[PDB]
Amino acid sequence: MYYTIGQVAKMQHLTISQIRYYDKQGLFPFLQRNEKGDRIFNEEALKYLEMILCLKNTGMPIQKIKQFIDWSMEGDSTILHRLKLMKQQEANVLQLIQDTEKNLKKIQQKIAKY
Amino acid sequence: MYYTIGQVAKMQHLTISQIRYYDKQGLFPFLQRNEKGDRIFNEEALKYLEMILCLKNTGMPIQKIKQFIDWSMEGDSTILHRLKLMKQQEANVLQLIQDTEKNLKKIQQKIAKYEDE
Repeated sequence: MYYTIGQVAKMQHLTISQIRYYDKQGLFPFLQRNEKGDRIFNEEALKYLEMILCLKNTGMPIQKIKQFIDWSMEGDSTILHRLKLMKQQEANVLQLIQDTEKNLKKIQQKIAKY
Repeated sequence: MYYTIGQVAKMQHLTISQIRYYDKQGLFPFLQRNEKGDRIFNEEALKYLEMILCLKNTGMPIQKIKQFIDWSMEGDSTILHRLKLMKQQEANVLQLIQDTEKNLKKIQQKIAKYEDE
């Protein structure tokens, strides 16, 4: 099965415009074309999509995500580079959670004050 | 005592230009004047800055943050408005944490995977 940008957009609660914009940014070099020439996502493509959105939604710069995608398609020769990257993002995301909790507390205290 | 835009930037680990952006966006209507005529931060101005940053760091749109500031300036006649805004943000931040935990799970699974070898 090869899913279309429209189906992917539906799956992700995103618009066709957003997905096309990411495509435009060079984030989907792994897309292929079906018999109709439509740019489609195979199972693997969707998994890459999940991570792309994950990294994007956790503050990783586009250029860095593209770098991650490039390494993934290069093969296990970059497995160490990628592991490093993910470990770094885990560390970054744990900090995000920590900082967001700190902000939640300020918000809640303000609510108490009111 | 007051503090300069520059000192506040250092304390808030902000760049001089970042704070000026918030200024242009009209988020510091509460800034005072020193004997010279410069605009500075007193203790209350800083408390407002911390919230501005808190709301901005949690994704609140700039226009709503300004709306929060303007309401705070109007006095306790907007207490219900402000209370409401915070309650919605709290709800938004709770969702944000859950969404982030979900993302953390995806990154961790990828880590487990990479440790194939």
